[PDB]
Amino acid sequence: TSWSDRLQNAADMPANMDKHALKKYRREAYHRVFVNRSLAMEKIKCFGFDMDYTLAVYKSPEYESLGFELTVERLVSIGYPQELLSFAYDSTFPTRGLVFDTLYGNLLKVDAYGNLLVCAHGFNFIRGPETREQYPNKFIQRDDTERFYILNTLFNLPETYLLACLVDFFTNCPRYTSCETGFKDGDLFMSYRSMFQDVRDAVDWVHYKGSLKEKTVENLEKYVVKDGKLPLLLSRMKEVGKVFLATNSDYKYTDKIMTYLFDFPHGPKPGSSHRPWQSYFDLILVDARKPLFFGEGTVLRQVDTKTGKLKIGTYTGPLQHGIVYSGGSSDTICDLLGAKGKDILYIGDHIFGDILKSKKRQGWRTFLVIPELAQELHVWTDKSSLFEELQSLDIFLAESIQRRIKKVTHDMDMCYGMMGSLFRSGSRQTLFASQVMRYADLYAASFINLLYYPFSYLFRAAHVLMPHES
Amino acid sequence: TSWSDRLQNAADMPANMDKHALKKYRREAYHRVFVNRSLAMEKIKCFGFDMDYTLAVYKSPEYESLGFELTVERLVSIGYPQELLSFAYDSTFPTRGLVFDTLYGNLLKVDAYGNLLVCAHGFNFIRGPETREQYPNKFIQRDDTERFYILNTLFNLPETYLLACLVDFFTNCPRYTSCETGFKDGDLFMSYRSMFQDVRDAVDWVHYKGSLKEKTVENLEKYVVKDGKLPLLLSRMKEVGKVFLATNSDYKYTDKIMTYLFDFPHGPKPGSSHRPWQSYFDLILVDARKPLFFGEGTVLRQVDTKTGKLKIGTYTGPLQHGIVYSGGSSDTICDLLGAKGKDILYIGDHIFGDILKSKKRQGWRTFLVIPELAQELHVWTDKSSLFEELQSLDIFLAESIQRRIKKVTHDMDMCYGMMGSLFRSGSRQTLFASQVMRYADLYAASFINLLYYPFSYLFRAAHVLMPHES
Amino acid sequence: TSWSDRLQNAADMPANMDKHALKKYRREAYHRVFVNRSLAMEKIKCFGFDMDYTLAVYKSPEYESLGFELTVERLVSIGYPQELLSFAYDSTFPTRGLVFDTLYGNLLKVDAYGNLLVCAHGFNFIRGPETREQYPNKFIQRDDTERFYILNTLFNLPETYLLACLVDFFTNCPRYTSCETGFKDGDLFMSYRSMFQDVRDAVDWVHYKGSLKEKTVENLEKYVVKDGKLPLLLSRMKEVGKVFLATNSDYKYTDKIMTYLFDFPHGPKPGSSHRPWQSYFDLILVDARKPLFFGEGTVLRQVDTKTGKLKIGTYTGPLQHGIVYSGGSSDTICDLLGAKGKDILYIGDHIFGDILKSKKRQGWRTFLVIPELAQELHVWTDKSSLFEELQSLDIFLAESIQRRIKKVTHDMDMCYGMMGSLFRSGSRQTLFASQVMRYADLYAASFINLLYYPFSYLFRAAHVLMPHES
Amino acid sequence: TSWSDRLQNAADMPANMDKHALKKYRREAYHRVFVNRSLAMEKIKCFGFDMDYTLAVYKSPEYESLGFELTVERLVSIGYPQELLSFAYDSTFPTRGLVFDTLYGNLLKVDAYGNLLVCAHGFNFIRGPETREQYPNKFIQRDDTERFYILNTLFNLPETYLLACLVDFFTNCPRYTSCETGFKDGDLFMSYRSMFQDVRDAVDWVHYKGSLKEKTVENLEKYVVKDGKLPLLLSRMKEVGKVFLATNSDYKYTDKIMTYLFDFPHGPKPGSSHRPWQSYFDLILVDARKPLFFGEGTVLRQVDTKTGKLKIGTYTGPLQHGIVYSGGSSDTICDLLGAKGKDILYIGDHIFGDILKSKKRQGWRTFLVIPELAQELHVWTDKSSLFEELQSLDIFLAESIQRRIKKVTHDMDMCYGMMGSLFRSGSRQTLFASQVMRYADLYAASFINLLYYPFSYLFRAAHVLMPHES
Ligand SMILES: [Br-]
Ligand SMILES: [Br-]
Ligand SMILES: [Br-]
Ligand SMILES: [Br-]
Ligand SMILES: [Mg+2]
Ligand SMILES: [Mg+2]
Ligand SMILES: [Mg+2]
Ligand SMILES: [Mg+2]
Repeated sequence: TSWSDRLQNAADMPANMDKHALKKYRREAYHRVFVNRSLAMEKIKCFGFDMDYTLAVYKSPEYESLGFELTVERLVSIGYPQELLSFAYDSTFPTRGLVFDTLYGNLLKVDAYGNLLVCAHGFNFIRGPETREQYPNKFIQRDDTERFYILNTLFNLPETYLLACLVDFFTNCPRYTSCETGFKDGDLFMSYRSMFQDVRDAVDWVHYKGSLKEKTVENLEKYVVKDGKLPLLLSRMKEVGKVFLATNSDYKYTDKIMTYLFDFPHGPKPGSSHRPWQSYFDLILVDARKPLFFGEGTVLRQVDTKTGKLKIGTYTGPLQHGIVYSGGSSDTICDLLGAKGKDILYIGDHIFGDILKSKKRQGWRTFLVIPELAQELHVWTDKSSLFEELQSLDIFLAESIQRRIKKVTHDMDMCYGMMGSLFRSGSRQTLFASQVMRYADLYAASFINLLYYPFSYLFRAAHVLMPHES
Repeated sequence: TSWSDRLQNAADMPANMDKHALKKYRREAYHRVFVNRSLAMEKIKCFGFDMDYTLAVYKSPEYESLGFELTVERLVSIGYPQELLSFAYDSTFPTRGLVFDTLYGNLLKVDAYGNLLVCAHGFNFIRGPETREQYPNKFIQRDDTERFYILNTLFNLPETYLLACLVDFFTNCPRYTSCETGFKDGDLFMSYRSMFQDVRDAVDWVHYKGSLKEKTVENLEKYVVKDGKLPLLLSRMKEVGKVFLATNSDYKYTDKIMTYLFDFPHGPKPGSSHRPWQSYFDLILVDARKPLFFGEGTVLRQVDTKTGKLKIGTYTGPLQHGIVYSGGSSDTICDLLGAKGKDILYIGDHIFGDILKSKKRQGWRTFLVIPELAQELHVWTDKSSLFEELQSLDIFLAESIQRRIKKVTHDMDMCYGMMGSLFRSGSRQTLFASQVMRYADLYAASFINLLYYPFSYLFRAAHVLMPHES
Repeated sequence: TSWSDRLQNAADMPANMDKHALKKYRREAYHRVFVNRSLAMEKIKCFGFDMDYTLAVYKSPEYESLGFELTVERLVSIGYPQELLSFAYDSTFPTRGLVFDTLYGNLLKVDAYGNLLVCAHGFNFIRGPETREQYPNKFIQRDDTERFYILNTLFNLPETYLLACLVDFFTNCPRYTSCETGFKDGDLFMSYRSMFQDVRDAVDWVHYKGSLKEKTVENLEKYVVKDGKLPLLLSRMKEVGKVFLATNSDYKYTDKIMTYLFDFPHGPKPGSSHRPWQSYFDLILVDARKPLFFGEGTVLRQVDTKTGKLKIGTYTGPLQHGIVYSGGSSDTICDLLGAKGKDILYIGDHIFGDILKSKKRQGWRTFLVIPELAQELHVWTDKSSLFEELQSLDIFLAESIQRRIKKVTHDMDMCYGMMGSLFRSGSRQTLFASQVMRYADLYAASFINLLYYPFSYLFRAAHVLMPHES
Repeated sequence: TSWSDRLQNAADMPANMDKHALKKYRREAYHRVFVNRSLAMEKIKCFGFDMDYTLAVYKSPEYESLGFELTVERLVSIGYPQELLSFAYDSTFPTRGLVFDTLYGNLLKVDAYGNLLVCAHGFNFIRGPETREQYPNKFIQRDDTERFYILNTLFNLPETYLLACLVDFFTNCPRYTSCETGFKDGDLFMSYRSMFQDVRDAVDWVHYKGSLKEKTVENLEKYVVKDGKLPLLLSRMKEVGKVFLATNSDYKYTDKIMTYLFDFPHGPKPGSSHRPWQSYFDLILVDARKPLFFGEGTVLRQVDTKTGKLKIGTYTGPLQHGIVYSGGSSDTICDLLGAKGKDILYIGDHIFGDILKSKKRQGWRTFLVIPELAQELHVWTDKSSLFEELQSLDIFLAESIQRRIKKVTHDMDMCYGMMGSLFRSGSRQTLFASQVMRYADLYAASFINLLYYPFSYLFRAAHVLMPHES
């Protein structure tokens, strides 16, 4: 049962809009909105959205598998060995937010301080002592972006698995000699860095020039979560504020996906007339090029929504009904909607490019969608015995045979997958967890969870006190 | 009673080295080490130090006043008006960590997200609504380093006050016309940005070319905290590990200051032979040029400790007894001392250049000295009624006349000074507080507080859980 | 009669290899090699070539017209108006080396000091006084690369004409309002800068993603000069030294073009066995990415010449017979061929990326192919009366009615085309001329002209003396 | 007899202002203005000047010797060996425009293409074959500014000699071991690069913080050429146009030097009232920071000419009589004087920062002062036999024992000094010569030579024709 199975199960249920029914539904962890910083919903005058993995949640593991297959096929097409075609995507291996070390060809799970929590070379999980040879301080400088690449998006899941597949394949293929920084095939040397660049380039190619979009749109039921509560929630937002879309995707793809998301024989509620998806938005902006969007952006263009092409020229005019924009900047949105930053709740899945930058550069309020949480929360409550045993052990230790701590940490972690929880390894929080806490005001498995709280709701987090204040 | 009066009072007391006496002394907030992340002291094999405001704690407000006077005198010498000479340093105005906005000439106290907590134009404290004209979202982009300068060092205290003095002076002097971005004097226009640059340049000049060092060394009792427990603590560190100095200051100044710090008619304990300060260190490095030090650094040089000048050439040799180094990098230290990052406790006062960079770039353990805490802690326990009333009010509010919250916030804040606590304004934490929590493993008013804990001590912080884990 | 008609006429003639016949043939301007700096041919141990417009000389105006048509079609496909399809390439308009001013939308012909010689806005040639409003000093800063783009390649000929067509079209189309920096179409504004970027992007697209290569290879007789003397000359070079190819083009295109260039029912001379084109080269390098090639370059790769794809890995091995390389650097060539810079004669058409950089960065000897010279030389000798009259007028003037100088300058210039000679306007030399003189040791309409000189030939230029030395 | 002895001899003669006397005087090479590009003097509406080595020509070798002595003294003061004090400036060694190779510690004289003409390691002149080990292609990449420093100013003369003295000293001092890239003194290694940086820093220090200016102003007769014809020429310029000063020097130094230059018991001509130097200028600008001046510059400031300090603020007002400016940009000058670039003749000695940038960035007309020409011209006419013999030999060779060419080249070169003529080595022109030809419209040993031509004079250079045009 994948996280998207959980989401689709919840999506299939019609909304019970009775106040006590809603209040009772959000008592369950699965349907809750979680709060890092207090947020008075009455102060929000604008709700903004990304599309991919926010409005359009791609089903798992089918979508990652398609991405994986197409990326493999591209690498074979440019000259990688035929044996790559025997790889098959395995959803139990990758966890999001891992760091690929291009020097030594390892996937690393790290905390917020760059300390190593997990290290795998191909499919070999390297134990603590063996890690010291390459990482003498069990530490990486994570801002050394020439060396380290952080795989923090859901689109990076297939390449995370593919990197480990390739390191495994080359290591075990007798044609190649394994060296510290790559593989020797006689007079050819393939560094892990060059191999990584080929994989990154191929994923980009699949998305931007290959058939991923085409294959997705040909079978939207297979690939995209559909929820009749989506139009309902967006209609309620528009009754109390303005609603906008700001997506990096192009208009033609956006229109296909959004049309499917709204394709029900009714509008917001059963029995109401169906309305086109564009009617749910005060402002629609495509080709946003986030994160640059939150600084200088690019010139504001107007989409000819008949031809799907850009009108020639920079658009200098006002916000009008039926206009679709392309490019621009976060300031365009603010100015056109008459909004200040703190009036905006921006809802997206990109912990860096969406949520971090909108918060740091503009002071927008943020809602982070974390699709994996829909399954991680099930594991967390099912296996709470293991975590509680770890707490008790960490407590008893502070005052001999702490191999027990390592073993319980392992058993706990394996419940989430080979690379453990997105949010921790045992008692140590990941970089990803720390970034969520720091930059997401609110977070949840889905933004649809906002449906279960009234719009006057005050989301509350406890005040933080320093050690000397306590 | 200044924070340095508190420190010197504590410094005057001889150490009672009985185990129960030590254990009882660190029960008091004033003598405690505070813990952001757990730290097993038995794992530390090297203790590293900065000099200024760490080993050599400059007395307040005398030292800031000297800096202020010399900076004023430099500005008058280059052509600023004679009226500047009537300014007098006021220690009740500046709090460390304020942001000077060079566009509008305001000092701002901000939280970690750039939200405005306090705004003053000269000596006029601007209320919330009047702030909206210049800061529509009550927010600044703090990484816009062309516009904003963050005054986060103790050496920045005099310029913090001086900026406000100058904005006040020019505003009220009939020769100048106040404009949005500076002052017009007929055919001359002085922007706040140019005025800020002159002040920054003059502070630099005072430190590097003027008489600040000379005036300091002429009266070390007036300007520098002296504590017989300093040699005792450093001797105990050297019994269990290596000790090093890495200072941006030059050897001639370092030698004067350190000689004074160790000038007692005894060594570590009363009755022991006096030993030269250099004997307390396994490695002494001057001219460190931190923060660059924690990346590429500069070439390693050797000090001729007789002439005080650098020997010609890059030093290629080993760590030898009696050698003093200049420049180099953090890697030099690690290699020469045979240390990995996590083996090192680095003790300093610069929350950015010392503590942030050693943690982020190298994974060193960190101890932040915060001299103001020695007085802030007294205010915090004396006026705990006001804070507790604020908690109660914030609680009751969450479920009308919240002018009461603003008033109590003001009365609380004014107990610390005109710009409030270093760590908060009312219930909102400052940027500085957030940076301490994030990058200082341990912190205290003085590193001497380590004397009251055994070297096997396990400093403990509670584990952090995300909202969905709780 | 185009310059490529002249070249093909000369190409059709078999070589008369009698020494007196050769000596007599190079007496004619058309078949001469011109000399800017003395060059002893006996010191050359390696001959290096670019492909495009050097070995493969594209016929004119057919090739420029194809490029033009495809670029227009791309712009219409992305949303430019249908009226663009009525444009037709005119070879009488563009001269190579013009500067597009993106601020004001003018094509400019300039001297080496940035002084204006010709200015056209669309098809309107702007006279001297009217030029002063936009160019107060009749001067541009040609290194302001954000504003000015220098159209110095033969591939830039179609876009040179297309820019002028578009400025004309928009100016005269009643839908748009002409402004100083572009065109207003209601709420859309198209700056000349944005229009220029669309044209540049479309030319790139045609070459790299569109059908230009495909259409070229489908009709090589229409598009490419073929000369049986090419194999003869290259065979003679290989008897006295090494021969290499270093092309930015990919192997698949290179192989098609080169196969056609060598497709005769004989080898070097009539009656000899045909040999594959690759046999004429000691080293073949594709994907060179000049000008970067002359600095750090990219990693050296090996082409699988069966699949046409790159082998995986960096190539670490020696120069072997039958190997084809991709990427690398100029140092790769030198090292693999055992050559020093001055041992190499590098033959190409790119006055910047080939010839300038090989000379300045590596001290290679240079031969610049200037295909237009094959026709310019005919105009120069036919209309020498006009130039001689200009000399006489310039002489008489130096010691009233100099409108005569302007008129004769115009009549002379118009003999070459609307934008005059590549090398001058009247008595003023162009930037392009100055760059040829400075960086081309030797130059000619075709490198085939080397066939008419023996390999011991000493090419001689007169020594340069400063004014004070004369 | 130094070049400044020649200049002062010419300076001592009063001006004979009879038209036939002037016309006859400029017939002599010494008093001529040389012409690279034609310049109609009637089109010049503004004459602009640098001060140092233009208006204020420092006597040789006294001034270079003072610079040398002070630079040596600074290096000894920071820890260089005492033996440096035994060095004594030798004017027969340095020629301007040499390249210091920081990798190998050689001074190189190069042509415009980076080809080696002379190589010296310390005082050892390295012959052609021995040069090949370090320079395999007898070539350097002169834009590799990390490695090569071009000593092209008259202020660089003392450091040119000092670099060679230091390489000689360290090579021959038994304490140091000579290595390929510097000197080893046990555990210290001094690279040529670090040694070069210390010398460069010390020259800067002497000029900006040391006693060079003070020692100069204490004995202006010893150090500065004084010519009663200077006020006469400047007065004549002001009758036909505007006159400005734009100097990097500060006002206090400028005022001392300029006061001395105008200190005669008369004004422009004998018998006229003396006038202050400032009266000769329409605009006076100090602290110019050229070459940045010719781009963005710095903010325009006003000098308080009583206090010598800057008024506070950016100066926003008009050009007024008696105002002195500081900083600004070349555009300030143009706007304030109502000049276009080609209306300005800018007169200076810096072939890069003055003359190159004013020409390339602004299209100003240029007059380069080359003080050494006053003596080089004497050598050129005295030893014309040697050059003529070289021409004849180069001619006879083109159609065996060319050791004769090398010997005559040597004897010729040695007439100018150990590093030969500024402008050539034998028949090969230097980089400096090529830069003069390219960027100086006019040049001379002194700008005073303009006095001998009427202001309607048309300076004529012959038109340049390409090889194919001839
Ligand atoms: Br699509
Ligand atoms: Br001192
Ligand atoms: Br092709
Ligand atoms: Br002075
Ligand atoms: Mg990378
Ligand atoms: Mg600033
Ligand atoms: Mg451009
Ligand atoms: Mg250098």
